[PDB]
Amino acid sequence: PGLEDWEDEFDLENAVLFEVAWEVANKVGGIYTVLQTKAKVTGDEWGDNYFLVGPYTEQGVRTQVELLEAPTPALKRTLDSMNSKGCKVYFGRWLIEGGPLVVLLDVGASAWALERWKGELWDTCNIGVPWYDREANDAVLFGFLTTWFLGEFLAQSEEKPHVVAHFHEWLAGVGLCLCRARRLPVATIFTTHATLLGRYLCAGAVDFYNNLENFNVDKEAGERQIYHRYCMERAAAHCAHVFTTVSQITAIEAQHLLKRKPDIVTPNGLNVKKFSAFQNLHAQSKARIQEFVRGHFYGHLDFNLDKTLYFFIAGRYEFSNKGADVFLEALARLNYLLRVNGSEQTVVAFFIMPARTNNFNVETLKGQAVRKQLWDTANTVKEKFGRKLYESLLVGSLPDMNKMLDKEDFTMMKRAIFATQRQSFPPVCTHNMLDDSSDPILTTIRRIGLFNSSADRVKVIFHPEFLSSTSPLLPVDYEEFVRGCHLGVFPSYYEPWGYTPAECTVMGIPSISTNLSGFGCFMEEHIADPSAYGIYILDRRFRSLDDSCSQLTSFLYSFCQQSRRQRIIQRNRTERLSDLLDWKYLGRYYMSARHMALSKAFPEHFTYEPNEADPRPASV
Amino acid sequence: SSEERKERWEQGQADYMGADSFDNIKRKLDTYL
Repeated sequence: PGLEDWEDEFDLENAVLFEVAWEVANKVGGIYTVLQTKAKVTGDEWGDNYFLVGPYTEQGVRTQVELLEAPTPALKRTLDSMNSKGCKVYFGRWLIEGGPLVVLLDVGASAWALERWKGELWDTCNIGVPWYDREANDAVLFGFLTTWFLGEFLAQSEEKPHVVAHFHEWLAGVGLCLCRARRLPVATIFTTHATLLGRYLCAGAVDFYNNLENFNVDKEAGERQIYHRYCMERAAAHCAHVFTTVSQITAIEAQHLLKRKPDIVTPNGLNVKKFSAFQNLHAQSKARIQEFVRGHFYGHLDFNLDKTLYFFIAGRYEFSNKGADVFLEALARLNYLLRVNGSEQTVVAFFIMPARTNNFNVETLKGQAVRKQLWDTANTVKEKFGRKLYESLLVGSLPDMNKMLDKEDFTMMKRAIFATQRQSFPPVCTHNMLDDSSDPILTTIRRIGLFNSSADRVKVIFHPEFLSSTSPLLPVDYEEFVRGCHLGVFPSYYEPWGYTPAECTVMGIPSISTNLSGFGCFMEEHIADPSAYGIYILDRRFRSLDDSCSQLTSFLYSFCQQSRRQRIIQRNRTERLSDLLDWKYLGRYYMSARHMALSKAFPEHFTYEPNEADPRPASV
Repeated sequence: SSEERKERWEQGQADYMGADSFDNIKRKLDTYL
């Protein structure tokens, strides 16, 4: 279909791309996966003129970096000069699927220059850094080292090429600022994955999205003691040839806080081939989830398990940002609706959000052991009965059904039956809270009245620990457990890009997102009638909290009212949607941004035609 | 005054309402672009 070599045929000639980022070969957050996945297509486009510049860490170097020798004489001269001038620079390959060249700069070996460099910055942009930050100073050192490397690389080159530099956060924006200060012949791009003030303002300050025009960013930046970081990010965004954000909602947020509209929006992608390695995996995972809920709810298995539906929400334990409270309120409302209308449906909701626990509680392990004992006893009696049936049927006689069971069988089954006696109700949490009084999820569960009662049509299971294949009572990793659920609910409030909903959608699982997140906006823009494809977009930007809860309840109830055929058709449509999130399609925006930067910095040699052409027409 | 402003920046007492506001930074940075 639409591949990289579609219409962007550009005269790259002698051009060098430097992918500057603080998080290459050094796992910290989420852009690490972005760069690691994008390296393959970037190297396919640029060949060997692609370098990733990052800080030097011992752990990362010994784990995933293979040190080599500089392949070009100019690079070797640059490395030798910088190493002899009082620095420490390493070169190698990043042991990832693309195998790109990596330049690693040790910021701990250049403290002596800090007192000088900190002055020079002030003599250039009137930006000062407090001595006690301990994280911005690393950014200053990294930026000065990157500018030094770029200048030396341009000086040592026999024929000077057109250099394109791409900085990825405020941690790397000082290098861009200094590149523009020294008037180096480079083309600068700046990408923001989340505006700095956004996460500060979402928590504490009220109505962040309804006061984007009433925010005096100087005041909030200064009062929170992050004024220098805000100035760094805004200066980096201001003096860049091309400015970019990873989502539309981030584009509005940056246009109102960084005072610059992005020239282009480049969404985050991923490699879908590895995820694709969908009904066989779904069936197996659903069977295992059925076994787990059989074990957990032992002694209370009075509801049909062929009419039960498995919802889930996953991610970091952010109660408001991940929208767990809205999910809980909607679950209570859906429980009331299911009880009132006299339905046979049951809904088991899972909350996989890490918290501060110690171990499992006794009830959960007890239930798993009870289920294992019953399964073993049933298999033993079944095998014995099958052998007896075969033997009695080989002689041409109908089995006397009142003698296939004997004394030890009845003993085993009586012990098994005695095992499943319980007077209490299943717990809503599978672990032991260290802060059970101050936990918000459990507090809301208690407030709204979901105690896994027999009359309740909605059961809730809160599983703090991450899902691991070696766990005693969920011996399965995250992906295979998710493949067996029916729906994923991510009603995010503050979310520049949703990695978890995108991963869920790639696996072929219907999902609920919002228009306050990057993934939700992307899917809303690229699909007509997304609900037919299994994506439910919750209008959370133009609605109140109660209206959002009501709409979520409507979505959940309408999902519960589908037939099995409708659910199958919806899940097939969701499955045929993964190619929209691959770097084979989402990597074209990066190409367009680089072309814009090249044409802006060197208009004599390059010219750009603003082709912004880049899908799912169905129903509506 | 100049160097004193840099010192105040170093100790963490910035004049985000007055001289240290981003207007000065932007008007100085606009010369390089």
